[PDB]
Formats: sequence, C-alpha cells, structure tokens
Amino acid sequence: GIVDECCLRPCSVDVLLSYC
Amino acid sequence: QQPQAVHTYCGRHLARTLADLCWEAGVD
Repeated sequence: GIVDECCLRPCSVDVLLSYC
Repeated sequence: QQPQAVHTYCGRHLARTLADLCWEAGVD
C-alpha cells in the first residue's frame, strides 16, 4: 500500500524512488 | 500553504507515480 504512505505521510521522491 | 511538498495523493495517482519514476530512474 503506497497510498497510505504518501497520502498519510511524506514520501517525497527520496522515498518513492525506493518503491521501485 | 503550498509548502515544498506534502499534498501527496491517494490511490491511482500512486499507480502512475511508480510509472513515472521507474521511468525517470532509467526508462531502460
């Protein structure tokens, strides 16, 4: 669930870049 | 307040995010 991660708290690129 | 970034999204907008990042991380 990446939604409850960016919707709820930060996840700016330096955090999403890690989801891939 | 439009800070540096926080608005974020929820659902879908996220399935498009890792589609643009894995894309900028190296479309290869």
